[PDB]
Amino acid sequence: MSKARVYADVNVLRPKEYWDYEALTVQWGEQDDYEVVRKVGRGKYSEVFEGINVNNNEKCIIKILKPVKKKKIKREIKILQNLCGGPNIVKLLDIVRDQHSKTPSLIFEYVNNTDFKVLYPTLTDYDIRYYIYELLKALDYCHSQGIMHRDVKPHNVMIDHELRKLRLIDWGLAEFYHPGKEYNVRVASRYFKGPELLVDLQDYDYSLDMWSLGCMFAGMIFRKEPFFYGHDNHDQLVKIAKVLGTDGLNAYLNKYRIELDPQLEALVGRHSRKPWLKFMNADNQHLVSPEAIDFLDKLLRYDHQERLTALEAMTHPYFQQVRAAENS
Ligand SMILES: c1ccc(Nc2nc(Nc3ccccc3)n3nccc3n2)cc1
Repeated sequence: MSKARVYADVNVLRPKEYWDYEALTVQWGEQDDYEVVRKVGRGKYSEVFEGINVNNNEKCIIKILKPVKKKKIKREIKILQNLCGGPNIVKLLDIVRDQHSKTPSLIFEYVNNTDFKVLYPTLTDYDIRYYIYELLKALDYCHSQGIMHRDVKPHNVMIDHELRKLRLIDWGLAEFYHPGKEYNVRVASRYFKGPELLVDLQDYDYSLDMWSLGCMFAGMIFRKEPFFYGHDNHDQLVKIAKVLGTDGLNAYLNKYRIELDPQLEALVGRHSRKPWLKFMNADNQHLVSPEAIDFLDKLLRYDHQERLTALEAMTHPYFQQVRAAENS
């Protein structure tokens, strides 16, 4: 019977209309107000384009959604409206649809991002602390509003390196947290899927996002994209096991009385825990300081209940200089 250690009662205390996204009655804006300038991104659920608001002539992001259930689209919209205005949360400006096809488009404030594959390698030690801290504000905020992002990964973190601005995007897989609720484990992207999803523990919570963040963080400091490189869901768990060790996994499975699929349990085998320093090399030496390791260690824990909360992560000494600069 797992439950969140923090913000567990957020949706319990708020009006049913706050979290009842299926009751939402979408108020469609004007399709023609926004025009496509250039394609900038794509995914299995949508196509993204840099656009222009014909009225004010300012930039915008046009996320054209691929065919999907009415329920899922109202969910992303409700979540975007509830989070609009929060620290580093992408800002939903409008919602429109194509009359004939009914193809919906979500309009967002613009963010001039820089592909992480090219950006990350140039980030300095301080840049990593700064940006991870900013991403942390976004997670503590959405969690405090009773929402799990469920798809934290580089591609969903827009970074304008010039203006040092950060935005957490694509809430298409986000969901409201309800104590005891059993959620679908088919969320997030494989490399950032936490153990809970890989072993079918359905009653997960905000902590799922912290494992994902931890994967991102580990990839940045160790300069290894992605950190846990698995080919399918089974292999994803195996790559994690060979690092954290199988004792921790077995302890985890016993705590939540979970039985691993015979096949999976066979693939995982048995592995000793590998110290985080064995991943250091001349390419990442200038980033793997002791504070970084202590911090990463507290994020990548099998037991989702053991992981630091977004709020705790922000106070870790690792971010001490980022906080000091902010409070100046
Ligand atoms: C991959 C890339 C972008 C998105 N969506 C996406 N892209 C951007 N900005 C952007 C601009 C230029 C190049 C890349 C991103 N933004 N900016 C705000 C929201 C958003 N969503 C989705 C997947």
